[PDB]
Amino acid sequence: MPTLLRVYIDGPHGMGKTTTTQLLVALGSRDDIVYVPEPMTYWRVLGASETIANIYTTQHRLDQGEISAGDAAVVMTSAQITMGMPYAVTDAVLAPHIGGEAPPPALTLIFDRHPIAALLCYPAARYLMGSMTPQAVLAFVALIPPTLPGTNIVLGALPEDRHIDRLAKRQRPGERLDLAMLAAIRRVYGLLANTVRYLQCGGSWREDWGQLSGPQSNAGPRPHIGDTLFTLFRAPELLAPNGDLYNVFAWALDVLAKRLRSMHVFILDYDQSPAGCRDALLQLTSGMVQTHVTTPGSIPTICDLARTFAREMGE
Amino acid sequence: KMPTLLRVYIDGPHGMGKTTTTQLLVALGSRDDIVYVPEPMTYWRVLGASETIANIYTTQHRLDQGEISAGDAAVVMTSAQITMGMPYAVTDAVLAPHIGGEAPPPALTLIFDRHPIAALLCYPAARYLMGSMTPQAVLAFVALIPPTLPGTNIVLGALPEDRHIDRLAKRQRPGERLDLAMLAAIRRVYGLLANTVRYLQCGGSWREDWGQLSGPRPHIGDTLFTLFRAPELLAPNGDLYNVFAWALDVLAKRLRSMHVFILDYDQSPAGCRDALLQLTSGMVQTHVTTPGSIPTICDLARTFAREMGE
Ligand SMILES: C#Cc1cn([C@H]2C[C@H](O)[C@@H](CO)O2)c(=O)[nH]c1=O
Ligand SMILES: C#Cc1cn([C@H]2C[C@H](O)[C@@H](CO)O2)c(=O)[nH]c1=O
Repeated sequence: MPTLLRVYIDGPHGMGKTTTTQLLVALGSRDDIVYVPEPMTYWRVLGASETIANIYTTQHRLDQGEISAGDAAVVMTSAQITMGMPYAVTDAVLAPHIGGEAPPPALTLIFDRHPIAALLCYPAARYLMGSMTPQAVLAFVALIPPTLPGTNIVLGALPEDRHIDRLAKRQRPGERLDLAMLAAIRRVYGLLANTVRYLQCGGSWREDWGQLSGPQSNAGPRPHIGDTLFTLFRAPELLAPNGDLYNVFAWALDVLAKRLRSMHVFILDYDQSPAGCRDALLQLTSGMVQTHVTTPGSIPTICDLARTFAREMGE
Repeated sequence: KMPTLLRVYIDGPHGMGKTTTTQLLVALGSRDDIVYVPEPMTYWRVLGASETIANIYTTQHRLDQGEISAGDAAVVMTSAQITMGMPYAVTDAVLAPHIGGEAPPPALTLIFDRHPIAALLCYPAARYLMGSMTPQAVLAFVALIPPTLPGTNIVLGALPEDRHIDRLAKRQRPGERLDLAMLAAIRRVYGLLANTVRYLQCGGSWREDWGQLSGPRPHIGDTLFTLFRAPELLAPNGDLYNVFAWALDVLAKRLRSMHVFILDYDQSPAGCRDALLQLTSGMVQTHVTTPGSIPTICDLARTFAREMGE
C-alpha cells in the first residue's frame, strides 16, 4: 500500500502555527503535500455568524459582570460546538481511509489544529475562565472521536513574554486581547502534552486520583497527575457526597485517557523566525508515524477532500 | 470463541410508554443475564445541569410567546442537548472497545432506554423543525455520532397520534410541558428516521437523489435528508456546502448499518413487553473482545442504572 503522513499543528493561538504550516507545504510538490487550514469561513459565516467575535465578546461581558456565568456558559458551549464541526466532519470522513501504522509517503496532510482543540482545549480553558461548566467540557471530551492510527500532533513552545508581545501585535477580527485566556490556553496545552507523556509512561489516573490537591512529550520522566489534564476535573460539581467522582464523569476521564494515549506528540520551538520554525518542523517530521491507506484510490480521494475543505472553508 | 452480547436500544418519541414497557421486560429473564439501562434522569435534573428538561420546554414556550428570539432559543437549546446526550455518549464510548464482531442464547442482554442518536440526531432535528435550533448545530451533532458498532439494534415505537397524545398526557417528565407541536415534530423525525434506514439499506444514495428534492425504497423527500434542504446550508447557487454534504455522508454511514425494529405500543403494557421479547429473535448479537468483558459491561450498566436512573 502507498502510505500517508498526517501532521496536526496545534496549540495556543498567536504562536505562528498557521504561518509555519504554510511555509512547510510551500516546500513540497503540489500533489504530494496538502494544507488543511483553520475553517475560518465556517466559523465566520457558514456555521454561524462571527463565532470568534461571539466567543471573545461573551467572555468580556462576563468579566464586566453584564451577563451571568450561566448565560456565558450556554453561549460558549454552543459556540464551541460550532467551532469544532468542520474538524469533526473531516475526521469522520477521513477515518475509513486510514489503515495501520507503517520511505517517503505518497501523501502528506498538514492540518491546522486537531479536533481536540475545539473538543477539549478551548472548552477546558473556557472552564478555567469561568465561562463553561466542567460537565460540559466532559461532554465534549466524551464526543472526541476515536484516535486514528498515525496521529502526530505538534504542540508549540514559546516564552509567555514573547507570546504576549506576539499576541499584542496581532489583530484578528472578533478577537479581543485577553491575557487571562492566553494564560489559560497555554496552561491547558502544557497539561495536554504532559497527559500524553503520563499515559505513555503507564500512568493510570484512577490509581493516582488521590494524589490530587491543587513541558514536553515523547521525552522525559512520568509527570505527576497534578501536572496533567486530570487535575482540572477535581471540581466540586463533579464530586459525590462520598467525595469521589461520580461514575459518569470518571467514565469521561477514561475516554480522555484512551484518546490521548495513542497520540504521537512533538514539541516545536516557536521562539525563532518563520523560516526557522519551518525548518525546525521539517526535521521533526523525520520521526513521525505514517500509516497505510485502505484503498489504492484513497490518496486522491483524501487529496480532493483536503483541497475542497481548504477552498471552501479557508480564509 | 468469546461469549455473546445482545444490545437493544428502545427509542422513539417520548410519551409512548417506552420506559414502563421495558421495566416489566427486565423482570422476566434472570436478574443476572439481563440489565436495564434506564434514562439518565438524575444526570438531566442534577448531575450535568439543573433541571435540563424544564430548561428545554420553558425555552420553547418563551420562544413561542415571543419573549425570546430564534437565536437566544437556539443557543439555549444547543447547550441543553449536549447535557442530555452526555451519559449516552460516555456509555457508548466505554462500551465500544468491548464490542466484537457479529456472532446459543446471549451471555448478556443489555436493554437501553434510548440510543445516542436520540440526543445527537432526533431531538436536535425536531427542535430545528420547532424553530429553536439551527440546522448547522444539528449537523454538528450528526458529525459527532459515534461509529455504528456491530449489533446495534434500535426498537422504534408505533402508536396512532390520538392514542399517543393520551399517553403523553400521563407520561410527562419533571419540568415538561404538553406540546402537541413538539409531539408532531418528534413523531415526524422518528418517522423520517425509520424511512432513512430503509432508504439507505435498499441502496439509496442521497447525492444521486438530491436533485429530486428540488424537482424500491422511500422517496428522499420522505427521509431525514429532506430536512437539510435548508437555506442556511446552501450556497448562493443552491448547492449544499461541502462541509454539510460531508455531514450527510456521515449520517448515511451511521444509519445504514443500524438494525431497526418496530414495536407496536397500541396495546397493554404486558403485551408491549411480550412483543418486545419476540422482536429479539431477529436481533443481531455480537461477541465481546475480552474474557472479562461480560461482567465489566454488567458493572457499567448496573452503576449507570444506580447513579443516574430516577
Ligand atoms: C479550533 C479552535 C478554536 C479556536 N478558538 C479561537 C482561538 C483564536 O482566537 C481563533 C482562531 O484560532 O479562534 C476558540 O476560541 N475556540 C476553538 O475551539
Ligand atoms: C435522549 C434524549 C432527549 C430527551 N428529551 C426529552 C423528551 C422528554 O420530554 C424527556 C425524557 O425523554 O426529555 C429531550 O428534550 N432531548 C433529548 O435529547
